[PDB]
Amino acid sequence: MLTLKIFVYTVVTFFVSLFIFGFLSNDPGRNPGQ
Amino acid sequence: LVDDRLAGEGTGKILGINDPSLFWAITIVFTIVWGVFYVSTREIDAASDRENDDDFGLTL
Amino acid sequence: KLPEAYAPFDPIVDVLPVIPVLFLLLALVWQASVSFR
Amino acid sequence: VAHAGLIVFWAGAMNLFEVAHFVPEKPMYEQGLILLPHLATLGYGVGPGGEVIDTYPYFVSGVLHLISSAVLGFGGVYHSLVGPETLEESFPFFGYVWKDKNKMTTILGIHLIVLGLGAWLLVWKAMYFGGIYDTWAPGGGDVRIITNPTVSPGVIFG
Amino acid sequence: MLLIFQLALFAFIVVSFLLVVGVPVVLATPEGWAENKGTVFSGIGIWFLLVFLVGILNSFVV
Amino acid sequence: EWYGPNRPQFLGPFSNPPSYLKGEFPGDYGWDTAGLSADPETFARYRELEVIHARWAMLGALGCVTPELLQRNGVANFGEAVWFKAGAQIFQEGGLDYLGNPSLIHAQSIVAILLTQLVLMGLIEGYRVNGGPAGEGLDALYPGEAFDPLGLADDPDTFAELKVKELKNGRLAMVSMLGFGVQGLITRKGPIENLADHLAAPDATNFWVDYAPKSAGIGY
Amino acid sequence: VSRSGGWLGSDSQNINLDKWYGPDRVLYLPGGLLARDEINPVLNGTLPGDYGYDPLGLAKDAETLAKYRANELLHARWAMLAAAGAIIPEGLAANGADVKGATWFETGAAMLNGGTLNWFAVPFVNFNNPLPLFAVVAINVALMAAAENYRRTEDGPAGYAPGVGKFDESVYSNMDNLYPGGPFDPLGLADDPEVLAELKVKEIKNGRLAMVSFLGFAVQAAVTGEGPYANWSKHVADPFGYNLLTILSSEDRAAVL
Ligand code: CHL
Ligand code: CLA
Ligand code: CLA
Ligand SMILES: CCCCCCCCCCCCCCCCCC(=O)OC[C@H](CO[C@@H]1O[C@H](CO)[C@H](O)[C@H](O)[C@H]1O)OC(=O)CCCCCCCCCCCCCCCCC
Ligand SMILES: CC1=C(/C=C/C(C)=C/C=C/C(C)=C/C=C/C=C(C)/C=C/C=C(C)/C=C/C2=C(C)CCCC2(C)C)C(C)(C)CCC1
Ligand SMILES: CC/C=C\C/C=C\C/C=C\CCCCCCCC(=O)O
Repeated sequence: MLTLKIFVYTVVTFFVSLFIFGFLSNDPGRNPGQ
Repeated sequence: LVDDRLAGEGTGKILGINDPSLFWAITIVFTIVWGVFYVSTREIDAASDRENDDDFGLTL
Repeated sequence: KLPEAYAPFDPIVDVLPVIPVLFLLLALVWQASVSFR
Repeated sequence: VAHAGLIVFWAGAMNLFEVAHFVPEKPMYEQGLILLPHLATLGYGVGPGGEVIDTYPYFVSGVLHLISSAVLGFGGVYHSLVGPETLEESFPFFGYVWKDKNKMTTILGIHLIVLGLGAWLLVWKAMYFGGIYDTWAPGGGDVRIITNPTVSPGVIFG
Repeated sequence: MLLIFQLALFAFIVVSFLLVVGVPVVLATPEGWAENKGTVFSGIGIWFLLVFLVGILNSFVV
Repeated sequence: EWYGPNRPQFLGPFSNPPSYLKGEFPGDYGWDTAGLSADPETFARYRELEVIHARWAMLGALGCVTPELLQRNGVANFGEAVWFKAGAQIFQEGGLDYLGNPSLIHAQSIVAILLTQLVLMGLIEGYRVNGGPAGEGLDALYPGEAFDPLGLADDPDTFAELKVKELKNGRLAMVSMLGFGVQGLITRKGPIENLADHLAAPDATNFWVDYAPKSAGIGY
Repeated sequence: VSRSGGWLGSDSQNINLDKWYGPDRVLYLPGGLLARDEINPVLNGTLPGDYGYDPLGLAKDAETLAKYRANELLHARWAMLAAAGAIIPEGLAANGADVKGATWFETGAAMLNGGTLNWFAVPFVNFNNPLPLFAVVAINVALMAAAENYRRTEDGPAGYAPGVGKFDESVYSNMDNLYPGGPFDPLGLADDPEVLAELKVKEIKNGRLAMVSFLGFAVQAAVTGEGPYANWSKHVADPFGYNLLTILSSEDRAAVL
């Protein structure tokens, strides 16, 4: 059961870190504005 | 008892971490993603053809 | 209850809290009088 | 400023309305009061066991709030009607531009300092100015004085 | 002393009502704020004096 | 004297000053046997270090002898009169009271003392090395002006004489402070107590007889 | 080379005299409540501390303004000294020191029959001043009379002061009636016109604050009946339980409901 907890924690933190560091990567500049 | 269980419900642990293994998993994954993101920030900023001075950003 | 010295002014207290709603209505009335320019 | 005056006006008027409709033969929660229990938890006009003993502090709080609301409302009306329209040329200290990051950060810091002072003002009440109502006090709930607050990082982070 | 305190409170109420109805009218007229400043200043001073007097007199009636 | 080729030397009649010690600065007795001041820049830095150390040592020696003397004479009463135990009074129940009465300082926290000293001393030392309220372009070591209220050093010759006297007194203070430290370390007693014990029985109370035989294989 | 500088590093003085002198100086009312044309023409922003506050037309011309400024400066300095010496000994004695007649409105009564006034040379030694009442009054009267006669004469004897040095009876020539300087300024802080002007403004503001403070001291002594330090200590201990309104109520108030 602890192995499942470790695996789920790893997956969740991976996806949340992807979300955070993607929204930090100059997102308000990816628009078709002139 | 008859069986065994984690027995962590309703305890009040910080971030639910009852194990240094969980702490290490969180820290290692976060650090890996941050390190991959860190080196590309100079290239990503240069895609807007502007310098990251005090006037940078989306402003109105 | 209010102190004995403030008893005659009880009716004034009973109507105070509606004044903010009256203020919103007054803003609408002012806009109407200005003719919604 | 006018909106802040409106908020203070509602606070004072509602406190006066609730203090004028309060009977001592019923508990606070049985009479539809929501502002009076806030002052009771601060240790104002309450006794052992949770029985209301005095009422004058509630009246004082309401009157002070109402008069301060009058002052704030006058200030807001002045600044909205006949005050300067754009205070970036006559009052450079108070003037700002939405796109000037440094000025916005400075204003944010000033208001953070003000909020921290407010939190410390709350802290001083429970220590030196009579304390606050403690419902877990030995021998029934009563207005205690907090002498040993828990400032342990493990407790706060928990 | 009670009658004096009640008279002071009534005077405070009427002065507050006069200020509430008059200050926006004075401030919202063209070239009215720049001329009728003395009346508004005297009204504000009387308001403050009345509130201080009522606060002082409250200590004897309560 | 005190300057030029005819100044007194650090060995007496056996005089042999180095080539870079011409006798231009106060306290120049021609003692550089290690060649540590052959570089003029290092010489200037060493001069400033020596003067500052001298002044600090004079203040420290006076502050280490005063409260213990007052307490031993019975004039005053302190929580800890000994110089190497005065810092621990802040951990006592009554706090730190100046000269014993609770109406003078009544210090209670060590963090506040640390932070206030950090801020104040940093500001005043930055003033000293850069210039502040008391001046902007004065001398590095002898600024004068606001720090010489009652002018004692105005004639150039009296200025040099006072420089020499200050340096010699400060050097004596440095030696006394080193003695204080080492000699309270060995004996675990204050300087005044050591002086009284020696003056009681000079032959019996000393360093050699008292502690030297127990300096190898035996406890002190 | 300079005799003054900034307190916060290099190039950190930034003295702004246009805020306290000239046509752009700050007045006693904000710009939206009083135009600059309503100011008395005599108050043209030349003297330090000029806030343009003269409602009851008391500054007829330059001579009256100068006389009132001299009186105000003297009163402000005396108020500084009085406030300090009336607030400090009482707190010293209340914190645990041995001071007789600490309260300011009782020191005179302390030395009435045979009482003696101990002097605390903080923080070193508490003295046992043995001067009796008659000697004290004679010495104080003599010294104050001599000093004030010297002030109005615009001349003085010969002595020695730090900084200036040994001066004869001629240094008093060309000395200002209000800012004499010289022997009275040993540290030489009054050497830069900008620093001198800002110091004058600071002095006049602190003096006005001290005057208001001592008026409050006198009124508090008349009403409450104890020393100014006791009032402050009790109010800080209990803000809502010890103030003017609480003191005024001569009897306890029955509980409201
Ligand atoms: C907190 C801010 C603060 C700042 C920014 C400075 C800044 C400065 N100080 Mg100052 N000081 C400050 C506080 C204090 N100073 C001093 C006392 C001195 C002295 C005596 C001297 C300076 C000097 C200097 C300059 C160079 C020092 C350096 O290179 O570090 C060196 C870094 C070290 C960590 C020093 C290590 C200590 C040293 C090797 C010996 C220590 C010996 C033991 C304590 C044993 C003694 C016990 C015996 C006596 C019983 C520099 C401008 C020096 C200067 O340049 O003079 C021209 C100088 O000589 N300062 C004291 C008294 C304790 C201070 C606070 O209390
Ligand atoms: C909320 C913040 C706020 C801010 C940032 C400003 C900002 C400004 N005001 Mg306005 N004002 C306010 C509220 C505010 N005001 C209120 C509540 C009133 C009613 C009294 C006024 C009445 C007012 C007047 C009459 C004038 C201005 C003018 C100005 C300018 C300052 C110059 C000056 O002399 O004013 C100083 C104004 C003061 C009221 C005196 C100082 C009072 C001290 C600072 C108060 C100490 C109280 C403390 C902060 C506790 C408050 C309780 C809090 C928890 C609510 C500047 C643009 C002036 C300008 O020139 O406009 C053309 C001017 O004419 N204001
Ligand atoms: C407005 C003026 C003023 C007046 C009239 C008083 C009056 C008084 N004070 Mg207060 N005081 C004042 C301001 C004033 N004070 C200020 C500004 C402070 C410092 C913040 C104090 C601090 C203070 C203390 C600490 C004490 C008093 C006390 C008293 C009494 C004095 C008892 C005594 O023994 O003195 C004796 C005084 C002296 C012998 C005077 C010495 C002054 C020296 C000589 C300076 C002259 C300078 C000159 C250049 C020196 C050159 C010579 C050089 C070669 C050596 C008396 C009622 C005492 C008390 O018990 O009252 C309750 C006491 O304990 N006062
Ligand atoms: C605080 C920094 C924020 C930075 C930016 C964050 C961006 C977030 C992006 C979206 C992510 C959403 C999904 C998150 C999934 C992981 C969390 C999870 O499932 O935890 C689930 C775990 C459950 O942990 C359980 O614990 C038990 C013992 O207590 C047992 O051990 C269980 O086995 C264990 O699973 O809970 C936590 O980890 C606690 C999280 C506490 C978070 C406190 C945040 C404080 C600061 C913010 C305050 C405001 C928060 C919002 C409030 C209002 C909301 C309407
Ligand atoms: C600008 C504008 C606006 C707004 C405004 C506002 C928001 C205002 C406010 C205002 C205010 C906010 C005000 C206030 C006032 C107050 C007052 C005036 C008070 C008074 C009081 C009194 C008088 C009291 C009394 C008493 C006592 C003392 C005790 C007890 C009893 C009694 C209660 C009686 C609008 C929307 C219209 C729109 C347009 C623009
Ligand atoms: C090179 C040294 C520098 C910095 C390192 C400093 C501190 C490291 C401290 C802790 C690391 C492990 C953290 C464990 C968190 C708690 C885990 C648990 O609750 O089981």
